[PDB]
Amino acid sequence: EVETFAFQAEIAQLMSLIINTFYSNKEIFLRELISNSSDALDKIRYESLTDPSKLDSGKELHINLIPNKQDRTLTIVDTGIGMTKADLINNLGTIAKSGTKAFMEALQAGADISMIGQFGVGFYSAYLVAEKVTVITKHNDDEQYAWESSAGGSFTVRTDTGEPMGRGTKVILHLKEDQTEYLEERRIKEIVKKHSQFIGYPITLFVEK
Ligand SMILES: COc1nccc2cc[nH]c12
Repeated sequence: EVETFAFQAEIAQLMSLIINTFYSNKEIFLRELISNSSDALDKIRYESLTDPSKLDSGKELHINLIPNKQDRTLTIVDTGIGMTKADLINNLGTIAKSGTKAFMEALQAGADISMIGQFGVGFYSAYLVAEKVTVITKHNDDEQYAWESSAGGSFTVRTDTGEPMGRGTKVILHLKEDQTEYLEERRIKEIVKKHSQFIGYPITLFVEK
């Protein structure tokens, strides 16, 4: 049972700009997603300071990067607070309408796409490198859900019957054919070292057979 939703017009416009603007510095997508994971981990850590049972769904707070060259996917897994179904539908827990407004004014005034995270809509930089993004998420207060979009104005949400997660979010980037450098170990290592050196959670880059 799959529900299909239209993006708000402003978010569709943000996505189209990310997909269609010529902009070579695409590697910042990974910095933005790791930053989102770190923010999510901070939230469950803060809740656990007064309620340790918030971590009954998993005590480890970490970020895993999982490339898969056979599936042509890069997956960013974190064990942060996760998202409810309502959060997924409401632009993955962002204030993306007002963030898009500010971002596009900043671009017109001289900013570049790499500054997207300053406007709270860094998730959508995934579409720099991905033709399709799948987000699997589990929040303590809701069931496990899968969000998916290939842009084009719509996204789907469904209950996820697959691999249970415990708690957190998994962002699965189905990479564009010409963006497979981001499955290479040395390239991912370089980006993490350049842009994510002060992320306060272990980031484990998985290797492939
Ligand atoms: C569809 O179900 C599943 N697919 C893959 C992995 C796992 C682990 C538990 N369930 C799984």
